[PDB]
Amino acid sequence: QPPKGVAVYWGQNSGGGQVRLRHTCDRDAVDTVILSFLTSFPKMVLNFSNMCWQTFPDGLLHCKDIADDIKYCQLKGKTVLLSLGGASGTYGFSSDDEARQFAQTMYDTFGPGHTAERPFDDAVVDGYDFDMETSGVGYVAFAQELNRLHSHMKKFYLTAAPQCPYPDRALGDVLSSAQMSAVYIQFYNNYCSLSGGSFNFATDWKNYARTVSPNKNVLLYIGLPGAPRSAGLGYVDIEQVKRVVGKDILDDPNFGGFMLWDASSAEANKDAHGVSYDQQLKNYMNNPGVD
Repeated sequence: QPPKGVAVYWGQNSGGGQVRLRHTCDRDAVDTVILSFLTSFPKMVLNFSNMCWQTFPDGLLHCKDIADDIKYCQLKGKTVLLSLGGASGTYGFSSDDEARQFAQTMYDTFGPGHTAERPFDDAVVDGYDFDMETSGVGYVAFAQELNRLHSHMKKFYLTAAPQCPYPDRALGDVLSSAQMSAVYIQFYNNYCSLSGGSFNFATDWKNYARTVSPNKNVLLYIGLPGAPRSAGLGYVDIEQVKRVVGKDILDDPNFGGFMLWDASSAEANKDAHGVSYDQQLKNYMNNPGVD
């Protein structure tokens, strides 16, 4: 469902010099931007790091500049998702019922519905990304209800960002039980990075897409660190990416492209030609070369 190419997270400022969302959507290297994050739910807390400090009277972030940049990104043909969780998230449901209600909350707060306090006002995100790194109750009920509620929009995407070890303990049930538009696999901070010697995109995850995923058209993205500073381990130079991501992968029907943690990080990390890491990857996908 989503555009193949390069997907970047934005909001948490891995680089250090993160600027407005609009700047990222001006880059031809980028096709999908993922707002990081709704760090808590169903008691909602937003956190965009250095980019939104105003609130509504109840403490919820009110992000006028991001709202404008969402509309602007969409106008530039980019897909904009909102991501839930993150490693520093505090989140969980007490039941499937609580999970189903909160889907409605999401429809009304961030989606096409209405409510008094919308952090992005009239801007409407194209979809949600599950980035819970811990196991919890009601994830499958949550995913399904979001799909049902949002199934009348023109473009709606439900994605998740499991880590590379298969099965993913946090999100495996969602991944096996719900219709996923795309999966941004984190090949970092674990043994199955691109550098470790145990890269598992073409084994476990390809198997996932072919025999497990409810949605047979699911796009799998290779999630990479944007810079050495964006993970404990897993960062690879483009030469290393090329060695391990060959024609077999690049030409797979279920290969979506590359995810990056994150935009600020990928942009600042430049090669000797002054080309940024997101662009290197894009250039690679467009003109793989031969080997």
